[PDB]
Amino acid sequence: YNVFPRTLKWSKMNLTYRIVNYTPDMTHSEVEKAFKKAFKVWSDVTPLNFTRLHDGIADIMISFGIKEHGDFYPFDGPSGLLAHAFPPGPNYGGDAHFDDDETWTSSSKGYNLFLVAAHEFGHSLGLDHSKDPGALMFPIYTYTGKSHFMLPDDDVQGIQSLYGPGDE
Ligand SMILES: CCOCCC1(Oc2ccc(Oc3ccc(F)cc3)cc2)C(=O)NC(=O)NC1=O
Ligand SMILES: [Ca+2]
Ligand SMILES: [Zn+2]
Ligand SMILES: [Zn+2]
Repeated sequence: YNVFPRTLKWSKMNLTYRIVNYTPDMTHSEVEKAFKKAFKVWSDVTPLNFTRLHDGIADIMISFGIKEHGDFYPFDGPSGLLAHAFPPGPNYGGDAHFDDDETWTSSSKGYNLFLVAAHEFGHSLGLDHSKDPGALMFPIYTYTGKSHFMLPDDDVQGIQSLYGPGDE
């Protein structure tokens, strides 16, 4: 029919994700904790829930790659592009890739996977870039460290504009 359909958000509250493969730089459990905790950033302030699948099709498919890696948005080696994620949808919708030419950590050396993933998952949920330099959806990496991390209020207001508040 006449104009193109669109999808700025997910129709459902309960999302699945799958970790298709793993960076060399962190243990499986490290990576697992990072992604679990990146998702809890968003689920904490919305009705959204996130579950892990070990195999098959999930809403959010997460993998690690270098250079041309299967979607024609190539990566660029260390620095520059760090990761990307597709907005909500069927097929590639919500899918997150991380540049394995980067050095990813659970600390302050290299790129802290959790921070960069909590940013990619906003994209995965339909958030674009913020112009608030303090905001997590601000396209500049700033390091924070797990126990000091609070979702700033611009990413709160952003995501709750799409999905409303969570419990509380
Ligand atoms: C539309 C794509 O623009 C390309 C730039 C890009 O790089 C980053 C990706 C995630 C980042 O994560 C953050 C963002 C804000 C923080 F405070 C801490 C970490 C920071 C940079 C990226 O590589 N991939 C992204 O999805 N967004 C980014 O901003
Ligand atoms: Ca890169
Ligand atoms: Zn990709
Ligand atoms: Zn971004």
